[PDB]
Amino acid sequence: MIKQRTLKNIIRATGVGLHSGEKVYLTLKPAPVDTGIVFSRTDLDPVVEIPARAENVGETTMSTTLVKGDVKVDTVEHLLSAMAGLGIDNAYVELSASEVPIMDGSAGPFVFLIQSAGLQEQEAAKKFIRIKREVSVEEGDKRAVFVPFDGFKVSFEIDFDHPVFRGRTQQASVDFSSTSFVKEVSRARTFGFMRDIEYLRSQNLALGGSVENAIVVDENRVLNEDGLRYEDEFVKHKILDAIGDLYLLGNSLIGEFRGFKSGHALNNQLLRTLIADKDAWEVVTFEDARTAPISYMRP
Ligand SMILES: CS(=O)(=O)CC[C@@H](N)C(=O)Nc1cccc(OC(F)(F)F)c1
Ligand SMILES: [Cl-]
Ligand SMILES: [Mg+2]
Ligand SMILES: [Zn+2]
Repeated sequence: MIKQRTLKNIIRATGVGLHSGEKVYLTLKPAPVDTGIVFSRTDLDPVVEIPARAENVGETTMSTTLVKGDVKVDTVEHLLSAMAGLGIDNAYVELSASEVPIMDGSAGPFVFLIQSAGLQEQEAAKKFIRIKREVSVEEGDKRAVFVPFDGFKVSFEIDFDHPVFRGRTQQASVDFSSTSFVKEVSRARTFGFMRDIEYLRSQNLALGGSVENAIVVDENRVLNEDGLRYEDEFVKHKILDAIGDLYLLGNSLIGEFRGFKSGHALNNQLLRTLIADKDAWEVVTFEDARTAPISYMRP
């Protein structure tokens, strides 16, 4: 049977909150079968646990935030992308503050942390959600859709005026496995637009934001092409974000996601629309590994 996975070891890291600019202490811990990913705010008394589930997503701009009452965890998308990428079913994520550390602005540092802690197979069937019927949402001319597909395919197109994009759209698609996630998408940084970052900095926001965690762009271009890791890196980052957002399903997905100018808000609308549409998906488990669609990093 394809087994559920947790971490083999407790593993700690330190980084800066993207908005706070202050140190955050991150602890990844093993968790029992059927826990899913649980964020835990250990700076609070009592401790506040928020399951990484679609229903717990708060309404925020340009990042995925989890909310329980007045308590929040900001910027969960990159860590959840790494958890999805290496097939981590079950873990506690402890934080000293309301933000996941931004690290280098990709999932790379998180992949290194999870890899290094090691993958522990657990004595329970891994549950997958198989898309059974097409589900789409539209907002203006933005679109996000799931369709049935035997695998995990994530496709994305973006279209912007800014001269950095050279008058054209950026398109990319990943046929997802642990290997293709790590290689094609995991280190992709987003564009930090100088005009936007300066505006946020005047409000004592994005204090942790810099060339260390974004590709900085001026009125016309990437200032340092040196800092680029991929072609069409911006859309490859959109795929990274999506994989992290789609993991708020609480299980590995079997089907195809196509995003047209989508983002965290519309991804979350699609997710919640799919969950509410009970005949459009089913939970499956696999007794013979060799007939499962998705390749994951061997433990
Ligand atoms: C733009 S998006 O829709 O792709 C969403 C991107 C979002 N997931 C993200 O990674 N933002 C991000 C990362 C590092 C720095 C930063 O702030 C800075 F540096 F830009 F201010 C912002
Ligand atoms: Cl479409
Ligand atoms: Mg239906
Ligand atoms: Zn991102």
